[PDB]
Amino acid sequence: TIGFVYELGHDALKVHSRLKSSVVISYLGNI
Amino acid sequence: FITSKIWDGALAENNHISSIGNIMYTNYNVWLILASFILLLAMVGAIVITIKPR
Ligand SMILES: CCCCCCCCCCCCO[C@@H]1O[C@H](CO)[C@@H](O[C@H]2O[C@H](CO)[C@@H](O)[C@H](O)[C@H]2O)[C@H](O)[C@H]1O
Repeated sequence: TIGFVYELGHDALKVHSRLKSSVVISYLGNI
Repeated sequence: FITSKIWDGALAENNHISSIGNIMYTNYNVWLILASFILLLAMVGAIVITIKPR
């Protein structure tokens, strides 16, 4: 069973595995 | 080759798989441990040398 949770844990069968923007602007005003 | 019947030894005869089972999990259970580990190694090792992780 432990060897079965290893392939479950790794998707060896490759059966599984089938947005906020990082750019944030700030306003400071005039020079 | 000649064969004859027996009665004391035919009281509760077992099929070969029941006879293998009567001893496979008790008296010779170390053989089951090693085999469990050989199969477990053939799982981990063959998965790790073929698949791309993630
Ligand atoms: C007594 C009977 C017990 C039966 C089994 C009991 C549960 C044990 C098995 C699950 C244990 C957790 O194992 C987990 O499996 C999931 C599903 O593949 C994996 O899932 C994660 O990785 C895989 C592979 O990149 C991705 O496809 C998936 O989208 C992601 O969520 C986790 O990496 C793993 O941590």
